[PDB]
Amino acid sequence: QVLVLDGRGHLLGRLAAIVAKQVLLGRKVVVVRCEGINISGNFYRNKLKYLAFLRKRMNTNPSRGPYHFRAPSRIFWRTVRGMLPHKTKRGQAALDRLKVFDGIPPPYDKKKRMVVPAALKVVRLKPTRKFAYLGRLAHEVGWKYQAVTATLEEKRKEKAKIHYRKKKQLMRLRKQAEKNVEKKIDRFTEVLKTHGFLV
Amino acid sequence: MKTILSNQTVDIPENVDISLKGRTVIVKGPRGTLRRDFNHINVELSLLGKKKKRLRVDKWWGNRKELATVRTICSHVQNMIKGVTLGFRYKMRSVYAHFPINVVIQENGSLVEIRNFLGEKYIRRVRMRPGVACSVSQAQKDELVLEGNDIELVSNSAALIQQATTVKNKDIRKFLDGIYVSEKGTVQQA
Amino acid sequence: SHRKFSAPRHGSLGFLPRKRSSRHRGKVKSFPKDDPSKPVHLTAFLGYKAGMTHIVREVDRPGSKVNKKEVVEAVTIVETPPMVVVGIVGYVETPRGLRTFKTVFAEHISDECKRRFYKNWHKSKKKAFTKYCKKWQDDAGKRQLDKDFSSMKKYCQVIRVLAHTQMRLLPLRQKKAHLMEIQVNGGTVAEKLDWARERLEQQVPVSQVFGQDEMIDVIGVTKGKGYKGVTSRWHTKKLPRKTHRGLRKVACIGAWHPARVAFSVARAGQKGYHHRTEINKKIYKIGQGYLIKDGKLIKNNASTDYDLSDKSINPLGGFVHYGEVTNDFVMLKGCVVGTKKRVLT
RNA sequence: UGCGAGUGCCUAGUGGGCCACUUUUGGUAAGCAGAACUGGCGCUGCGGGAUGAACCGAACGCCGGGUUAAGGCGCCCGAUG
RNA sequence: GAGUGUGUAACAACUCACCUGCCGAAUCAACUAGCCCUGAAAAUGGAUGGCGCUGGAGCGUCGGGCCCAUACCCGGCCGUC
RNA sequence: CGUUCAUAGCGACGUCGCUUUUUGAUCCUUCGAUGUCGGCUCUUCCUAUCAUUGUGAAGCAGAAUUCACCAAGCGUUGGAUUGUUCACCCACUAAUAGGGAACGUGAGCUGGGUUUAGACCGUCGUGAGACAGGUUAGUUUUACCCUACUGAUGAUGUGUUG
RNA sequence: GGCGAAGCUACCAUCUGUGGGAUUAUGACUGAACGCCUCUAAGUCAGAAUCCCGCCCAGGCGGAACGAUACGGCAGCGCCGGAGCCUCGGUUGGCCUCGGAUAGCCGGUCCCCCGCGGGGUCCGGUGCGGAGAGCCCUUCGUCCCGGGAAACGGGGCGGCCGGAAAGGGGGCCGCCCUCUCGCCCGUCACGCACCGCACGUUCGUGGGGAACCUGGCGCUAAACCAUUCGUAGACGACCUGCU
Repeated sequence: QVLVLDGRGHLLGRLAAIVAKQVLLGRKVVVVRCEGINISGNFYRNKLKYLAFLRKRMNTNPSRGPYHFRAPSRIFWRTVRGMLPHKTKRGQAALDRLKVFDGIPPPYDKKKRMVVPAALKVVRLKPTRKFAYLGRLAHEVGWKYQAVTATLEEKRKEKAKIHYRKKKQLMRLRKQAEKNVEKKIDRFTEVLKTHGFLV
Repeated sequence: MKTILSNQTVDIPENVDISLKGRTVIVKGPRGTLRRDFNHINVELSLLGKKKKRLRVDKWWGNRKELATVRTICSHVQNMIKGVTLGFRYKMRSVYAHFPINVVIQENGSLVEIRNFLGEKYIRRVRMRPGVACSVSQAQKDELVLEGNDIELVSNSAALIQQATTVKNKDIRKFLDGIYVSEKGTVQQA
Repeated sequence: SHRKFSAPRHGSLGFLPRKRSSRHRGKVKSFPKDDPSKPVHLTAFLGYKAGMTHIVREVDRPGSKVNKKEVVEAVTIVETPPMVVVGIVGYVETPRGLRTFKTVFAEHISDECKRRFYKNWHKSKKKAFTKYCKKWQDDAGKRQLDKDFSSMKKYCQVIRVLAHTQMRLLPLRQKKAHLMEIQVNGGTVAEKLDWARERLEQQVPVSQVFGQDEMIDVIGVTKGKGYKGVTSRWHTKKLPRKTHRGLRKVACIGAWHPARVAFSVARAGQKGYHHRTEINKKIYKIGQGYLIKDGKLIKNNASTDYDLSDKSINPLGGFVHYGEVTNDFVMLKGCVVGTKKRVLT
């Protein structure tokens, strides 16, 4: 009942357009691997859009001024905040339904990650255009923790390799099963394929 | 205009054995192997002809920004063929007016220090690119020699030691000093 | 309109929170960067500002006008008693920060170290660590921590050691010891921790930490000066004598369209008692404390190879407002931050 | 082609206006000053132009259903998900 | 070429325009219209409304479908004529 | 023009634009009052960059000096005179660049001259008086209210404290 | 009027003041467009008082680890193993995981070669059917018999492992005990058949507080005020000591 959305390969505002509308309908979505969202245009463009955002501070007291978040999770959390009516009570309860994380939490390491085809780079952006990752852009603004995240994501990536290898090991045993049992399940297979299964 | 097709054959010699993992083309032979990924060009790479006699590249429905990327695909490929068959030899002549430029290599050719350039007390430690070998020539008093297989790595190291010997806040037209490219050649001429 | 004559800013723009420090002990905000090449050693240490004195020494720097001539030089005497290691702690790097993993305390904890965990030692029943210390002599408790030590060697990245000073060897009136974690820099995590496993409930002198002519940093708290005016908190220009509302205040604050007084505008407030990290302090002499073989060794405290005297570093009548130094000491070039008897890191 | 017409008494308030398509005077120009026709604000709410005198649509007793004008239909925000 | 350059007191000499030796399909020149860039510099931090958007959520020409105002139709009620 | 050479540096006769740090034009806000000049002190911002960082071009041999670019991070002084904004001079310096923030800044200061009431001189008017002609002396009120800021207690949750 | 302890104080005495990343301006490499050439179009290098981070200061209606957790003359707590009774709200099955490409993937045996992993080759799909246009469970129930499946399976207490970025009611060995009931086809009946009328049906021993219950195990304080200190200080606050 809770969506887990993989952030790699998604546009910034296109994924936020899907997420923010789904949040307001009362359905919790978890956006994960937020270093993987990429932004259209060349890299040197998107740097100055967000570096000029760093210049947006109140002259008299920057401490209460705009909070320039540096982690790619909170950058994506910032762009959903502007697309939601956070000044009202409905908007504030909506942000509690949105959980946005960098890397892969061990809460969601064994959860299947959804992919939105309406926000992917390959389907939305032309192949000849340029794109800029948010993870690389955040580090050059001041996000320190890309080396810690890369070592942990590499550890998470190889940990899923044994599980997938065990999934293939069980799948060949799944496939081996109907090749010695088909002589006694041949009264149960055709009723599936005369209704459109296993074809 | 979106042209329907733009084609060019790449004739390779028999002594070069090449392969390709999709767009990542691997060129190997006598002097070693060369790997260069050909992604982000959005063109296909078809290796046709038995015993691998030619390479063919096409582009479908493109405009003039990626018609110009068709020929740079072949041009990078021939430099990989040329760098494996005959290599790349860029002789690096040094030009000085009064103070001779003393150049000597340290490990094999990797570290090159430049001293007595315009009488400067500051030595200039310049590292070469990986896979690029540097040496001093013979039968002539001062000329540097750069060896390698990749055209981009060898020539960038030549530009590194060319831009290291630059004159500051002087008349460049009079102070014709520094180390400059002399000839662009190969290890053997076949 | 524009300012007529340009002038530099009064006061630093890097030290705006001029509040009284929430802590009294100097805190290491940034430990030195790790490298698995050198052997394991300490990185930080706790001292106490005793006093100051002169050093007449020979400066042999080339190219100077003071070449092969002597100078006098102000230094600061810091009495530095040896530590007692009473525990270790492990840290693991996270995407949200650098979170601690597990804390392992020693079995025998000194009563001076136990004074830190109590706000009122007289009315307390001294029940701290009464049941934790029962997890050592039993085989089940020892096996329960044996896997805990191995858990650190697999998951932790930065290993810091918990050490405290001794108030029994000081002329200080207080008896509550000061705790600080000290990062251990060395090779891999496994043998780095095993060095700290062997050095539990031990004595750590200063020579294990620092040596001759080391080039170190000082961390401490500024001497508090109370609520001071803006002419002393920021050293602004005094107004002339003809002023009616006073002459020790900033005259013009800001403009009419909102320059609604900024953080960068100098105001009156708290001056002193600010945490400061002042770096590049050269050690001249690591001292050796009082020790007796048959007779009292006052001889070898302030004696050099040219003085050949029996004087100690304690002056006639002792150090002012501190006491008399009995333990080994570190002498730091120049003045350091903090007043007398101040806990210095 | 459409509309029921004519006529007599008293009579308040008003007599500082402004804006806009077009024509146009002085001024380099002006959210400047001064003219003609028509329509608006003044006196008027409503949908839209994010906000709002005069812009577009449209003028108002209290409601339900349906349908639109001008605007719009990635989210805020109803609608091309 | 009764000659474009280099050097002689002028010669001597070399080279260019031009033609031949090899290669095989479109090329050149001047205008003109769109999008984009330069020209293009102000003081609190700053505004297609914001977020953001580049097989557009940017521009032009359009085709369906969809949203509602006190606007229109139908119906209920009040009041005036 | 620049020894010949338009464009190194310039650039007439023409022509296109930016700015509100000048004076103008208008009267849209305020006459049941928004304290009207300067100087002192202090904070911040802009680049149309004086110098420093990095560069390109010179009628750049070196030095010294001009033109152009990213670039406001850091600096841009002590004084004689004048109330001066301005202005001129002396010395140092890398330079002594230009400005904005209700022509920054009077419940921050001064009151120097504008701009009250007393006077003197010159002109005008018969006169009372007038002169954006000059000189002299001429009360600068209140924060303890809200916000902003400086510091100082605290509060929210972690069952309680360290 | 001299001199002057301590404490404050002066660039009027003294000490200290930092390392990387990306690139702007620019200079370039390869190289088309335009079979020639070019810093540019794809790509690549160097590149600074610039920007950002590191250094230093504060530490969030932000978390973490650890210690002690009220024996007294009562009491009161913590962990584990029965019914009623207030409040709070949504809720109406779970999907237990590769990475990554988009002018390209999936899964195999591996005759072959290196250290179960990798490469080459070979084989079937590639609008995906080793399909989230998808996967698993499916609940009306019980009583007899027969048929298909099982005999190695369901269920009922201890040892051994894998998990730390904010940590999983996961796997293996049996047993002293109970089955051919569990699920797939067919006979056989029964269950308030509440006579058409709606919030039915779960995660729900759900979170919080009050007191009753039965039994077991383990517990013994801390903070603040007052006083002192003076490294601190307007007052609060901070550092200390006190059988």
